[PDB]
Amino acid sequence: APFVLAYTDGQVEASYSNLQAFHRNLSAVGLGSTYGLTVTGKLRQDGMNETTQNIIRFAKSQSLPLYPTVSDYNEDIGAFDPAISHSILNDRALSAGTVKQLVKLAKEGGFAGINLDFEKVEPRNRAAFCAFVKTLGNALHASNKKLIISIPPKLSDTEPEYLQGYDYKALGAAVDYFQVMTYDQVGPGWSSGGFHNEAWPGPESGFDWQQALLSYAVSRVPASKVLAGLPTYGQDYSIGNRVHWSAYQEIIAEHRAAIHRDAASATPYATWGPVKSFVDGVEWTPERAQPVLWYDDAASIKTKTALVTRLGLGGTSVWAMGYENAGFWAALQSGLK
Ligand SMILES: [Cl-]
Ligand code: NI
Ligand code: NI
Ligand code: NI
Repeated sequence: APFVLAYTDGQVEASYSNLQAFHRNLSAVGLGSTYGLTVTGKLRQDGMNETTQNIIRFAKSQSLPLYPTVSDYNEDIGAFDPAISHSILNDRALSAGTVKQLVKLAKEGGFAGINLDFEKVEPRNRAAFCAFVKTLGNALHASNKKLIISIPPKLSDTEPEYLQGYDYKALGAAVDYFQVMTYDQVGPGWSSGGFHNEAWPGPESGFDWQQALLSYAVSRVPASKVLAGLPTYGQDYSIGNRVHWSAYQEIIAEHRAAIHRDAASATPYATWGPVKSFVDGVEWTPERAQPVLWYDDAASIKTKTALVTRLGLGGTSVWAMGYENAGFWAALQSGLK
């Protein structure tokens, strides 16, 4: 049976109300936008609020496994920060203290384990990250807890260079699940991995891109540990901002948009005027705004989720519960069947 992991965005109230409705779809909940580690090696839960407290209580009531998702997101600046991993990984005391805090959290909180979400590990810290994750996985396992790691997806053992701080083989060996963050392929200002002719606007999570990234993942990590990733958000290029799955058809209806679809990415988009394209590294600006929403629908979610079966993956993962509706989960299940 596929392992289906939903990350709740604790900063949106709908994460809790959605869980109440959609919990049966899930194998586990990753508690998102809540927990982080600091440059000083402190575990924080400064994102904690009543929404997430309610999610925790509800999941426990349903015997649904919970994983705090502990990130290198710096709340002072609202961004993922390489300074956090650079500090913790290279200091013996900070590394050890981080591990103990994480085990304490999992034990005292009655959680199934920890989802490590360090997104800004640099290539200079590759060996140090392997050492840390090995220690963390061992410590959690010794306390009868599990470890999931979230991974910014790379193309190969060598590409891109900036992601070579992540040793897929070693990290895969240390964890229970290897969650591949197959989203944010293209957005206002960027286009990743050499796909989509390095143009934006484009897909949040293209099929061709996912297939390449997941094919690489299973070549280094046992496929049964690998989780695909799906976004429940898209990009409105007229305003340069993310929009939620629940709002896609509202945006389309407001603009009387014309629905279209891209073959290579198997991703729908809706336009309400002529669209010009830019390239990776050319920033979105109001002057460069385009009348197009790149989104997903039942057909695209079904097609993308078929990769779980095709590649023999252990399951899939969703960022985030709180942005979606019943139709998203119906489409996901239709692709797992
Ligand atoms: Cl290694
Ligand atoms: Ni609009
Ligand atoms: Ni066309
Ligand atoms: Ni919303």
